[PDB]
Amino acid sequence: MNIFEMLRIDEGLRLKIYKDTEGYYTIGIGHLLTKSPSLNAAKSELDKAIGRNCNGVITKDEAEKLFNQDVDAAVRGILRNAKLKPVYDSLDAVRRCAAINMVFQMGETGVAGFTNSLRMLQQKRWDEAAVNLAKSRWYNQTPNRAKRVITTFRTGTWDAYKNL
Ligand SMILES: CC[C@@H](C)c1ccccc1
Repeated sequence: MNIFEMLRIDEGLRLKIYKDTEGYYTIGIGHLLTKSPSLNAAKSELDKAIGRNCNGVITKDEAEKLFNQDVDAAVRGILRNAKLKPVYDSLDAVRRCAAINMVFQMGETGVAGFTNSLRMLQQKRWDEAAVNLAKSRWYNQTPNRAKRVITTFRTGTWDAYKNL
């Protein structure tokens, strides 16, 4: 397992514009197009992202290219953030994937309220961190995915993903 396989499991793959769990227009492997209610706005974002007139549909190669870009952006986001970088650097490779997963899903913004979880992770208090992470809108709104990510932080193994 690696971060691409993990996020592919969590995000799925769809080649036509769809609405994500929050109701936002998305495509490919969890590529958010816009939070605007306008499908036309989403189509325009898609054409800009891909560099051609897509009419709301892309190829698998194009989906995977956006995915590479999005994973890269998530990692860069972590490295540029003074609150996240030190915790990320303290983690082993498997737990780093769990961190990237969260940032991919919620952004640096959506992770703002996780100060206490960040501290517990930095302290390697894995069970405590796991309990804290579940006390979140994140956990309540996407509990199956959150449980997988939290298990990954708790154990430092891929046990939650190995079966899929
Ligand atoms: C706890 C928030 C998540 C995005 C994280 C965890 C450890 C290091 C960086 C980010």
